[PDB]
Amino acid sequence: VEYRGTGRRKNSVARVRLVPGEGNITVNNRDVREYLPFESLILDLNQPFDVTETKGNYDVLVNVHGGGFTGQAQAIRHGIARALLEADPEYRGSLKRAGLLTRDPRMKERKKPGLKAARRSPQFSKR
Amino acid sequence: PRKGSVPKRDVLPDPIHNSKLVTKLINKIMLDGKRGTAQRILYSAFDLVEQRSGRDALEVFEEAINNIMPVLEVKARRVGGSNYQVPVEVRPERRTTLGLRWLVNYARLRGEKTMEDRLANEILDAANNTGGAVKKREDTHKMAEANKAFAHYRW
Amino acid sequence: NIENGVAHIRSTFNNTIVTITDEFGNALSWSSAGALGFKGSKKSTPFAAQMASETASKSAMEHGLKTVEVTVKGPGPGRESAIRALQSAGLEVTAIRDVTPVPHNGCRPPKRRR
Amino acid sequence: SMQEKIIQLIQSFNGAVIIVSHDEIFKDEIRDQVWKIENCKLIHENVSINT
Repeated sequence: VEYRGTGRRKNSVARVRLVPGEGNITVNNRDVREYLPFESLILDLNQPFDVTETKGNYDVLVNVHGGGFTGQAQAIRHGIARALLEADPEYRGSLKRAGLLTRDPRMKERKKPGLKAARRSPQFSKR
Repeated sequence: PRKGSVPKRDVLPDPIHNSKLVTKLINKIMLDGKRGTAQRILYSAFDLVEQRSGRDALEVFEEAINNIMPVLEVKARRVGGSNYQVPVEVRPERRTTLGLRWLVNYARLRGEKTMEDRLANEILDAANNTGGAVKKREDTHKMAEANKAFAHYRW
Repeated sequence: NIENGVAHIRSTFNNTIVTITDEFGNALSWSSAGALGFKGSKKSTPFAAQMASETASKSAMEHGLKTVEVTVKGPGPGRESAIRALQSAGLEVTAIRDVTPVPHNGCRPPKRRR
Repeated sequence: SMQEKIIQLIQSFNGAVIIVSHDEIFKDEIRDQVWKIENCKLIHENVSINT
């Protein structure tokens, strides 16, 4: 009786598994407050849980891969919310008004030649 | 820019104090791209100050950014032999950008040791209309007074 | 003491001047932009003509004049702000006039500037 | 005559000075920082609480 969903963000891939239960989130054999180092990321990756108003009803059970702490603490939140339009798909009016079913396409940019970065030119002196 | 206008970026509240005037104060504190070592300095100066003064942590900080909100300010034109500084009125969302950097760069200009308490001695002095940050809505408030003459050159 | 004078606004392109008299041209008190210590290009402008027109009235306010019938003279950037300074400070204008000197073709005027 | 020959000296000194003085026309054009002793404590000129 567990729901399913993959969400991505920025070269992190995280597979999330909503269950029936009480508030608790385990990620890769660890409690996410050992996983995540800021209290900034554990407030909004349960953004789905305060938009639908099911604050504590689920144990979370994530599996993560890639990235770093923001992109994994944020590929998750796209799992919690793409496993909850799979339980009651008629939740979907309001979890999509908070802007939560966007994948968020903003990736890291090519480096261009004769520039020192993507968008950083070398220092110009004319004489 | 010429073609029009754009949005800004809208930041979600703090975990703890539940305002967006403390997420936009870490972005003034953060530097080089390090939100780790900016959230020591901002939760260790709500409780390095919360001892000193016996009311809440967020009403002695939010009165520490409302003595600093400059209400007037000067902008420039030319004449052809002079270049006059006009005084214009300040929007309701630019007074919140300046109060929050007139408070955080008037903290690296202070003679305490660790910037837990520079930011801590500057939110408690600035709460009493005094010191550094809050003369500078007074530097910036005679210049809109001296120049009260050139107001008709406005836009 | 005195009641009912007239205000003699006199604005030029540098410097306005307001002088309040009785109705017999008797010079109750005067004042003007450069007296307040305004330097050039400020001396000229509409702010200063509304200082100057109210450091006057309030110092002949004090003779109990309260009704004035203004007469205006000059070209002036700061003419008309000096009549909301006046009527501001409690004086109750009666009715105004633009008495400026106009030759019915008299003497010859200076060159013009290149 | 000697109050001018040492007002130029204090101004042509390229260091720091702490001046205690009671004459107004010497400490009027050199006012950079002005502390003060009101009750038992020193104050500054960055206290725009007065006016």
